[PDB]
Amino acid sequence: DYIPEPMDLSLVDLPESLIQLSERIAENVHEVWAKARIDEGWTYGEKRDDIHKKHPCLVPYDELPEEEKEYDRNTAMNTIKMVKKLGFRIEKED
Amino acid sequence: DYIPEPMDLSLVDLPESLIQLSERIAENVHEVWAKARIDEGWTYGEKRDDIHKKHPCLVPYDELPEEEKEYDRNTAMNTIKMVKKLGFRIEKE
Ligand SMILES: [Mg+2]
Repeated sequence: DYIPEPMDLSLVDLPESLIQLSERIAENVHEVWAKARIDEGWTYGEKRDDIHKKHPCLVPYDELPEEEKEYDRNTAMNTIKMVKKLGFRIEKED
Repeated sequence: DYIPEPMDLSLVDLPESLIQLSERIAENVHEVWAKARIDEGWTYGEKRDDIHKKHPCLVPYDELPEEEKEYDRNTAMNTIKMVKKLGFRIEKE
């Protein structure tokens, strides 16, 4: 009975100067995720494993497989697009 | 050898009107995640299971346990704070 129905942000316009920073943003978010997991005793492991608290994405961001990095940049951008869709201006300062 | 060191955003100031919308944002972000998973064959299961592609968070956002929603909202706000920290202004139109 559950069907995800995310909002259509395909036409939201973000500043190019911000999209260029996608990678910074995804990186910080990954760092926060990994500090949280690591604080709860998680460590790096080749195979994901709930019992030994093993996760393969517990590596520096640069070392993530490219599709995981795509995922993270895209997530970052969805979130920000959602903020622009809810009626906020986003502009680079001077 | 790997130590995560996220940036300190504790002192970044967001409009209150935006923080009030945390739940809308986190929800939509949950929908995007759940649609991607479900498209790759994942379904709801009370225990997480990579073989049968089972995940207990594949439920409507409202049904998520409160600590999971907490996590989702905080993540949403981290991301937006990081934009403000990188030199962008964010203001209600
Ligand atoms: Mg598992």
